[PDB]
Amino acid sequence: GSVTVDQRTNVLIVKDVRSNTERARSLVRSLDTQTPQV
Amino acid sequence: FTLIELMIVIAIVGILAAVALPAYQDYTARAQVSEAILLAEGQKSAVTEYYLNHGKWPENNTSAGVASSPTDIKGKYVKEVEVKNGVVTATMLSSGVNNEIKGKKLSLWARRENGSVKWFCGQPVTRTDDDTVADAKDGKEIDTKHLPSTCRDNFDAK
Amino acid sequence: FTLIELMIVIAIVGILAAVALPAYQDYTARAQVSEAILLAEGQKSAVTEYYLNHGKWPENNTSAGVASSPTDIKGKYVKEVEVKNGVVTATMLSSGVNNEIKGKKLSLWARRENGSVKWFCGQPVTRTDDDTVADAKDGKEIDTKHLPSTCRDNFDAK
Amino acid sequence: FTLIELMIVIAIVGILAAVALPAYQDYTARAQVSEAILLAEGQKSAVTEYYLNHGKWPENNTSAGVASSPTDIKGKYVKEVEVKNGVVTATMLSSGVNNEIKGKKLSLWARRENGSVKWFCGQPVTRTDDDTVADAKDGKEIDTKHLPSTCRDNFDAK
Repeated sequence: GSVTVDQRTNVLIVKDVRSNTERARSLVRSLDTQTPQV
Repeated sequence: FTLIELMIVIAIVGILAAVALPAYQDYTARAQVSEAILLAEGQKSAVTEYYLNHGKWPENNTSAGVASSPTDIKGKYVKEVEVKNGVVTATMLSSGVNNEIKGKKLSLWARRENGSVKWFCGQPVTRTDDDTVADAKDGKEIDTKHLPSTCRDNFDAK
Repeated sequence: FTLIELMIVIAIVGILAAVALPAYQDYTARAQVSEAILLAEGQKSAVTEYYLNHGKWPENNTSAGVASSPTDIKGKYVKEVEVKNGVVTATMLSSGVNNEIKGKKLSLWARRENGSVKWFCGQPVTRTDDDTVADAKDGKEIDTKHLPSTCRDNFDAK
Repeated sequence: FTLIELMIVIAIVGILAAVALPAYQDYTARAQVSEAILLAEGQKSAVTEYYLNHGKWPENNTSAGVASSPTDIKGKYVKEVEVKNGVVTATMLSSGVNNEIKGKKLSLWARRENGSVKWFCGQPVTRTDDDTVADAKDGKEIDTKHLPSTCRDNFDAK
């Protein structure tokens, strides 16, 4: 528990406990970060 | 009153298949990855030569002198093989593979030995400088369990 | 008055064998075909080399540099293996096999990749030109159900 | 006056076990032999290589490069496996086996195909010359009924 919702404007949204939010953010940003090196 | 030998033996072969299911399913995946590795290799030649002859890693397939098109170096389970600055990455197709390994990939990269180079094999990596690469951390790496003992190399292996 | 446990349990093992009969009979045939495939392969080497060295597919076994006699490349379920213009066909014996697969065969053929070739495995095919084959449609072809997932290639597979 | 349903059904299960006794007893033995065969094989590799590399059959286990001690290649039903001039014989233990197959054995031997060899599996044999073996007629051979369909080879099989 926890979930992720994909909005049309390519934003992720998470509900959860802070601890599962934190994990999901760290992974989303970490994978975003190899994508910024264009 | 009687017939349980037919009922149990049809139900032991049923559960035998369920126990033989995960064994054939990783033996299977582990087999489909062993090829991504063979498709990745044999392209070491081009890359090695390019490096030793010029002292710079081949930027892409064409530079390395291989099917200018990544998709032209595909296979049954391999959707392709791209050379990116001497690093050769192999992608797993989406059809005909396990389930937790498709669209997933590995990399082969080398290091200047000075007069020659040494090759490594492991989870996807990116090249930073002519003698340094790093984890292409992104989530599409083939899981350690599916990789041979000969392809467990880390980004900083020397 | 009594004895039905012995009568039913002898008749459940009897019907258990009847249910286990078709399973062992295609597992069995599927096993005898997996070998026709192994006997067909390993002859890819000769054929590949002949093609890459000369640019023409080996006309027959002798050309490919293999047992000049098709019948000399037989097995337990394999009555032979003939190379016909680079296409290697394996015939199923008549004794020691399933029942709907004997005297039946498959083919392995390759395609110029330009600098190398790629191999296919499937139902009998004939070579038309150096880069085109067709269904050796004979009704002598081993039925799709008996062929591995790795040997479902069509005459026009690329 | 009454109770015969309990008496007959306890006596039909008793006779059912007596009918199921010989079926489980050859299925069983036939199972213990199928392993002597697996232990014998996998040692074909050593023997094949030794022959192809030198043109002479390995005289004994050590020559073939395997547990220098026959007894070191034993199993549950297998008391050992000895290589004697390329011929690999498997002996059935004395404890844990059928009754008419213990201390009994089979052999695997090969024949020069010229450039390769072909393997046979059957009742014990002795090697005469580099391309000829003969029945190790002596009375300790595993009975034909206990041997798979794939291991019915005769001393002169080609």
